[PDB]
Amino acid sequence: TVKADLEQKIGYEPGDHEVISYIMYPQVFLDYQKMQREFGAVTLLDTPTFLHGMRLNEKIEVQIEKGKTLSIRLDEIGEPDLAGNRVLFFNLNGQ
Amino acid sequence: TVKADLEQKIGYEPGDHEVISYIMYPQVFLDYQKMQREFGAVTLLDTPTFLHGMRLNEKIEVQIEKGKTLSIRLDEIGEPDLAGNRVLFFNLNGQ
Amino acid sequence: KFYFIEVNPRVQVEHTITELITGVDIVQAQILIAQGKDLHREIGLPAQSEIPLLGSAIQCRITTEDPQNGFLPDTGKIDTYRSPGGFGIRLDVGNAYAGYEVTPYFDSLLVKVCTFANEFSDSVRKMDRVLHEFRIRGVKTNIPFLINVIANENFTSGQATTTFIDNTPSLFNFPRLRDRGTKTLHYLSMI
Amino acid sequence: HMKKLLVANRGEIAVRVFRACNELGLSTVAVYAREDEYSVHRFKADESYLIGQGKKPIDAYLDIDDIIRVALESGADAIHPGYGLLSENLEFATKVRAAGLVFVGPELHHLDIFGDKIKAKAAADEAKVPGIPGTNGAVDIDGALEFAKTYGYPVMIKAALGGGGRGMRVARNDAEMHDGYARAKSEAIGAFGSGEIYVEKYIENPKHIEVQILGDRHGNIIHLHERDCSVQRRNQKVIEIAPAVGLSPDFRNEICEAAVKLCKNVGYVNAGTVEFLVKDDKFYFIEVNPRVQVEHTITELITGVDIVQAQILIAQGKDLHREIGLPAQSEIPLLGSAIQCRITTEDPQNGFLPDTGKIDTYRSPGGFGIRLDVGNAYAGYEVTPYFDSLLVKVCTFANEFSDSVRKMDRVLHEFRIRGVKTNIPFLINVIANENFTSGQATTTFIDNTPSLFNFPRLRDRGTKTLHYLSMI
Ligand SMILES: CC(=O)SCCNC(=O)CCNC(=O)[C@H](O)C(C)(C)COP(=O)(O)OP(=O)(O)OC[C@H]1O[C@@H](n2cnc3c(N)ncnc32)[C@H](O)[C@@H]1OP(=O)(O)O
Ligand SMILES: CC(=O)SCCNC(=O)CCNC(=O)[C@H](O)C(C)(C)COP(=O)(O)OP(=O)(O)OC[C@H]1O[C@@H](n2cnc3c(N)ncnc32)[C@H](O)[C@@H]1OP(=O)(O)O
Ligand SMILES: Nc1ncnc2c1ncn2[C@@H]1O[C@H](COP(=O)(O)OP(=O)(O)O)[C@@H](O)[C@H]1O
Ligand SMILES: [Mg+2]
Repeated sequence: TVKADLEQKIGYEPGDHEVISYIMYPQVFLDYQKMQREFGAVTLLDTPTFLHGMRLNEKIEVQIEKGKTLSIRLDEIGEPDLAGNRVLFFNLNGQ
Repeated sequence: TVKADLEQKIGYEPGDHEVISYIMYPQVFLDYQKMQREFGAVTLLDTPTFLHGMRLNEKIEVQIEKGKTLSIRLDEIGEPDLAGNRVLFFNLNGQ
Repeated sequence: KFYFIEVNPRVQVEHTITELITGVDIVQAQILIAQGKDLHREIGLPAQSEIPLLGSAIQCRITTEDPQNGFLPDTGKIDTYRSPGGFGIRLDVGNAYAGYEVTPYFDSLLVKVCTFANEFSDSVRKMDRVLHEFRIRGVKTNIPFLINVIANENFTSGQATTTFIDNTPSLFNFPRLRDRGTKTLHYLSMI
Repeated sequence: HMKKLLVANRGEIAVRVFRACNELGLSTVAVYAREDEYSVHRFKADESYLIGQGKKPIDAYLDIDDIIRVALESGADAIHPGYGLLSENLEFATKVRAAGLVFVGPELHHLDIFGDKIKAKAAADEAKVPGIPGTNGAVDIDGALEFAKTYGYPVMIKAALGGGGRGMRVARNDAEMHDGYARAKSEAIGAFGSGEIYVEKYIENPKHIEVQILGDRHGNIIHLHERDCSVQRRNQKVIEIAPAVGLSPDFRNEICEAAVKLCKNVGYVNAGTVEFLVKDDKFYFIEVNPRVQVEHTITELITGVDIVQAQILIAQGKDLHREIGLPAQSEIPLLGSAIQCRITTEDPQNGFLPDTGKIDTYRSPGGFGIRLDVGNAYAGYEVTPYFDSLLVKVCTFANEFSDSVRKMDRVLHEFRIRGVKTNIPFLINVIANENFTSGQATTTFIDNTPSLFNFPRLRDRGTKTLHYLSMI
C-alpha cells in the first residue's frame, strides 16, 4: 500500500530503501524528491561549490557520471529586472 | 597623382569629391576614412544614440539601407577584466 | 483501391522528402514555372519515366507541442539549440535558435528535419539518431513522441494507417530524461 | 560482438564516426586534450576522457599508449582513428590489434605497404597499374641529378613519407634541384625522422583524380566511383568535386577499374582512397591512402553509400553485399554530382595564414541539397592555433553540376562566421570561375589565376555598429 502510494507521489516505482525511508520521514523524503526533480544530484558538486555557488569567471568541472564531466563557467551575472529575476551567463560545455 | 595617392591610402578608387576633400583636409579626411573603416556609417544613428550610446535593456532600430533595419538590444554590460576589456551582451537581429 | 479527397493548390510542407527522393527542386521549379519556362526544355526536368527514385525519405516536424500536456504548444525562451548534421540529413529550420522567445501567435513548428537513405531502414535509423542528437531546451517539444513513433514496428514496416497513433497507447509512454546540465545550472544560479 | 567504439581523433570526423556508431547502435567514447576541452566532439559521445595530460595537444592526440589505456578502461571494443592523426600509423594499429581491440582500418601489411610511397609504387607495379616514371627507390642527390639528366626536366622531388606537400619540392635547374633536395631532406628528418627522397617526372597541368575503395574480409572489393580534387593551392586541396564531370565516363570507369584491381591485387580491406594523376586520357598512380578521407562525404552523396557505417561494419567482419547490403559494382548508382568546400580560418588577404580568435557569430545554411559536417565553429568558440584550421565542411549535391555550383554559391553567401577570418571569399572566387564551372580545372588552375585573389570589400555593418555602440 505504501509502495503504491509512493509510486503515485514520486514519478517512478520506488525501491525498498525508498519505501522504508518514506515511512520514517514522509515529508522529508518527499521534499528530497522535489529537490531532486528541481536541482538534480547536487551531491556530485564539491563542497565549496555546493555551499557558495560560483564566483565570476570561475571554472568548475562536475563529473555527473563515468565519462561525463560538465564544464561550467560563470561569465556574467545580470542585473535584476523589474520582476526580480537575474540572468546568469553560463558557459556550459563550451556553449 | 593626388587621386592615385588617395587610392593607395584608402582601399578604393575615390570620387572627385573625395579627392577634392582630401586636398583641403588631408589628415581630417584620412581620420574620417579610418573611422569609417572602424565604426562604419555612424551618421545613420539617431542623435541620442550617437552621443550617448545605449542604455541597459534599451531597444534601438538602425536603418542601414532601404529594407534593412538592424534590431539592436543591449542586454548586459560585463565587468571589466584584468586587461580592461568589457564584454557587452548585445542582441543583434534576434541573435 | 484509392479515393480522391482534395487537391492542395500550393507547395506542401513535406515537399522536402519528395525532392530528396527525386532530386527535383520543387520551389525552384515553382519559380521557373511562374517565369513561364518549360518543364523539360528550360527547367530541365526529364520525362515522366525518367523521374528518379533515389531511395526513401522521412520528414519529422519538431514542434513545441508537449505530448505530456495534450500536445499543447509550449511557449517560452529557448536557451539551448543544437542541430545534427552529417550524411543523409536535411534541415529546414524555422525560428529555433538559442535566445529565441517562442510566442503563442504563430505555428508551433521549430525545425523540419528530413532523413534520406537508399533503404527505408537506414532512413529510420538516421531519424532516430537525429531525434536523439537534437537538443532544444527551454520549451517542451514533441521529440519524445516522435522517438516513440519511429521506434514502432507498425511505422518501420511502412504499413502505418491513419488510425495507428490513436490505437497505440504505447506511443505515449515517455522515459524520464535526467536533464542534468539544466538542473545543475539551476542549482548553481540559486546558490 | 562490438558494443562500444572509441574515436582516436577530434573535430568533425569524430562527430561523423559518432553519428555512424549511433546509427549502428554502438556506444561512443571520445578522447580530448586539455586545450580541446571545448570541442563539440567531446560532448557528442557517451563517454569522454582526457588524454595526454601535460603534453602539447597535438602530441596529446598522438599519445598512443594513453589512447589504448582509455579504450581499455572504458570497455571500448574498437578504435576508429578517423584521419590525420594515427589513421595511417602502423605502430598505433599494431598496438591496437595487439591489445585485442578491433582496429577500424586496413590490415597492418596494407598500412606499412601504402605508408611509404616507394613501397606503394612497387605494389602498384606488381599490380601493373601505371605510375609516374620515377626512381626505383630512394636515390641520393647525385642520382636525382642523374635522373634530371637522362629523363630531362621537368622533375619533381618527393619524400617517401611526406604528407600535405611537406616533403615535396619542385626543380627546374640544377641548383634549384639541390635546394629542393636539401629542403625535402630537412622536412623529412624534421617531421618524420627518415629521409627517403625520390624524384618523379613532373606533369604539366594534371588532373588529380581519387577513387574510393571499399573492401571487406571476404575479399569483395568495390569502388564507389571517383572524385576530382584538382582544385588545389600549393598542392593542398581546396575544393573537391564528385564525380569527375570534366572527364568522359569511360575514362573514369577505366581509372576506377585500375584502382579496384590494384586493391584486389593487394587484397585490400576497409575503406581506402587511390590517388590518380590524369593528363589527356592517361592516368598515373601516386599513392593509396589507407584511411577514410576528408572528402568521403561527396562520395556518399553521389552513391548513397554510408562510408563510415560500412567501415565499421567491415571492421565487424560483415559481408559487403550480404550483411552490409551494398549492391554489385554495376549496380552502384550515380546520384548526380556533389561539391565539397572546406571552410577554414585561413585568411586569403593574409597569405592563407590560419586566423585565431573568438567566433562571435555563426549562422549555418540548410535546405535542399546541402550537407553540413561542422567541426568547432559555434558562436563563442575560441579558435586556438593548436589544431587545424577547419571550421565546417559543407557539401552541396544536385542532379546537375550547374545546380550544385549554384547551391554552393548560395551556401557560401549564406554562411556567416564573424570574429575570425575565413577562406569564404576565396571559395566564392573559385566557385564563380568558368574553369571550375566547366569542370576542366587542373592542379595549376589556382596558381595561374591571379583574379581569384581579388576580393570585394564587405560592409559588415552590424559588427561596426555594435563596435561603435560599445565604444560610446
Ligand atoms: C536565404 C539565402 O539564400 S542567403 C544568400 C545571401 N545571404 C543573406 O544573408 C541575404 C541577406 N543579406 C546579407 O546578409 C548581407 O547584406 C550580405 C551577405 C549580402 C553582405 O554581407 P555584409 O556586407 O558583410 O554585411 P552587411 O553590411 O551588408 O549587413 C549588415 C547586417 O545587416 C544584416 N541583414 C542582412 N539582411 C538584413 C535585413 N533584410 N534586415 C535586417 N538586417 C539584415 C546582415 O545579416 C548583417 O548582419 P550580420 O553581421 O550578422 O551578418
Ligand atoms: C553524435 C550523435 O550521434 S548524438 C546521438 C545522441 N547521443 C548523445 O548525444 C550522446 C551524449 N549524451 C547526451 O547528450 C545525453 O546524455 C542523452 C541525450 C543521452 C540523455 O539526454 P538527457 O537526459 O536529457 O541529458 P543528460 O542528463 O544525460 O546529460 C546532461 C548534460 O551532459 C551533456 N553531456 C552529454 N554527454 C557528455 C559528455 N560525454 N561529456 C560532458 N557532457 C556531456 C549533455 O549534453 C547534457 O547537456 P545538455 O543540457 O546541453 O543537453
Ligand atoms: N609528378 C607530379 N607532377 C605534377 N603534379 C603532381 C605530381 N605529383 C603530385 N602532383 C600534384 O601535387 C599534389 C600532391 O599531393 P599529395 O602528394 O597527394 O599529398 P600527400 O602527400 O599529403 O598525400 C597532388 O594533388 C598532385 O595533383
Ligand atoms: Mg597523396
